[PDB]
Amino acid sequence: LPHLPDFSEFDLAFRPDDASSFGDMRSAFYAGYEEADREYVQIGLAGRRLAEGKTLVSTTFVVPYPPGFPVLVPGQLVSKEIIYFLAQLDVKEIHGYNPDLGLSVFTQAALARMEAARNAVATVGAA
Amino acid sequence: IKTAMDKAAVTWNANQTYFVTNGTSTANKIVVQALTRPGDIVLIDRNCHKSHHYGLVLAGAYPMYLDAYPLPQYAIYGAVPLRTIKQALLDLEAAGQLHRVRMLLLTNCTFDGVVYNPRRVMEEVLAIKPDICFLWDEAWYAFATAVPWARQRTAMIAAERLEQMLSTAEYAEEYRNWCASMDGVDRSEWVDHRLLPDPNRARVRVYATHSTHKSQASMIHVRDQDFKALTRDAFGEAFLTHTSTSPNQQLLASLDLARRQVDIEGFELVRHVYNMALVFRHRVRKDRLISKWFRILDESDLVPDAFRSALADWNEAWRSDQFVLDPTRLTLFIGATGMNGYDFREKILMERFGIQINKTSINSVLLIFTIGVTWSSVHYLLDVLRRVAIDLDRSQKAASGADLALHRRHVEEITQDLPHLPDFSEFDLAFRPDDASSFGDMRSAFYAGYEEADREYVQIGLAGRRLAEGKTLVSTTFVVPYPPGFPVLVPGQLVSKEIIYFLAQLDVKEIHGYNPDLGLSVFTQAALARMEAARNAVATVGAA
Repeated sequence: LPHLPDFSEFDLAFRPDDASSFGDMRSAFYAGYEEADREYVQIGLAGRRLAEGKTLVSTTFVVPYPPGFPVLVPGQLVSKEIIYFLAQLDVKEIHGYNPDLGLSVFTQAALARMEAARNAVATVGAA
Repeated sequence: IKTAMDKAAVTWNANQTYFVTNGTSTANKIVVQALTRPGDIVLIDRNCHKSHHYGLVLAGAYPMYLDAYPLPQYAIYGAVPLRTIKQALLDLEAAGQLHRVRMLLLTNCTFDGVVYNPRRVMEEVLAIKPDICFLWDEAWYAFATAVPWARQRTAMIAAERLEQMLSTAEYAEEYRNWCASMDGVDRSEWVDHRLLPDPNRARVRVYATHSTHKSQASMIHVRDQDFKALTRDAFGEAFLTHTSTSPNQQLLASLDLARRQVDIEGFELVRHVYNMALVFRHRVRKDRLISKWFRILDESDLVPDAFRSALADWNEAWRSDQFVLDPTRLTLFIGATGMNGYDFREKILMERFGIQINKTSINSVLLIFTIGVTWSSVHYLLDVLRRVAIDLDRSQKAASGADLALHRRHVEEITQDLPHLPDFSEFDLAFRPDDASSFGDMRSAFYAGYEEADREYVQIGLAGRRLAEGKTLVSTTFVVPYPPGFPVLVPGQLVSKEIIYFLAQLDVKEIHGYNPDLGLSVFTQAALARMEAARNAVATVGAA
């Protein structure tokens, strides 16, 4: 039995405090509305893309219905266990996800820009 | 099921119609969330349903409050004139904030009855912002789709016609001539000039909300060029946010009975009720006895000439004129009788048939001719008015000089001089992102009022004293007097002497966020100074 998908920390671009593990789900929710900041990556290549070293940050609430609880939330660092669980599970009721187009993920340029802005804001606020 | 939903879309001439089975406010908030993002400014008529204000607060939108032209004689708000919308859209352009605006969010038929012209307002706004969006609150106008002479004033039909027009090479030539005609005219003068959309850039986007039982299931009609591109996923997420599930078969399964009900028999009853309304207006207008005291206000009263311009004349005015008046929302005026509208409702009429009475102004009562109005209702209303007329005539004939003087002062006290209506005052500087424009942060002011240390309660007399003493009175919550059920004070809105005067003379049945016996929620001086200092520091930090 593959291990269950334990929650993976919020991506560093969406965490007000880098030390702590609480994210900013509102900004991740709205930042995903954009069309130039969102990308679709097929499940079959998510593991390969992770291997290369990219940071796959989801943009939508992935909520497999029968369990009833969100596997992924906006700004969640998609982890390999979550990839495997989503690939295995094939229940037709999955809100916020589809297996034909891909898994919504912030584009690397968008994540870089957002994290740069977050770092600047944190540096300025502390000063 | 999907095919049935398509049939419903055909019935309402929309592209996709979504049913919200949790009231109309839920659908309003759904659309507001789907369209607006944080920051994105949204124009809005201040009289709109308070559900829209709460939706804006939830979505963090920066609302620009458009005000309607007053009617001091009858103490009501008519509508926002297109010139005002253009003036606002251009006043933003000076400060550079015009890119931000995303929703005009006008109501389609105000509470009193005035009807907008969707096609013209969309045409004249898409010239300035060819990618704006429109949410038409059709709560009070859902029925008015069966009658052809009012069909063309609905959001969906106007949007479809606007869509077809832009794609016609004839309109291409017309636009080219129009633009060639106004070369060399300053953009700021576009307020005093008819405008046209750009055929290539403009993308019509229209969203409407219809109550299912009015022609608590609600509806959402969508006709958007970029639905599948820029709003599909966001619309689904908002639907999930404010409803158990995203659009599914179960929501659709309910529709088929409603679609049959409306497409087979519903429209006939709407036409019938419109005939009853027209007949009733004529009977009051023509009758020798009723017309002595009772006058039903029509276009010439509620619509000032400045906004004005047989069967052909009637249809042309309803197709091209700016403001018309819906027959089925009667505004009976009783200033001559000398009795308050509240007194009239309490003693004489109230409700005794399919007719309802929604609000009762100082010297009038708004009578709604709903779908349950039959000939008997017209007969009953005419007889009640006739009996009141004969009693008043007899009393006047038997009245002495003192009694006649008392009656004259009764009419004077509620017909000649009335308190000036309060307009939106301003947003407080600490709740205005950029001081150049006049939109404010309604979400920051919303939650900033939760803090008990910052908030305080002030009495009406103390409020007047403070204003005379130069102390800003900023509200902390939605104050919603409920004659029409729309807010008077919104979070952060600066309180003005007009607001206090209006609030100081209210006996309305229901008020939210108001405790007359305790005070009024207002930000403390220190809290406002702190917030303004923080905003100024935030603005200055960008220049560091």
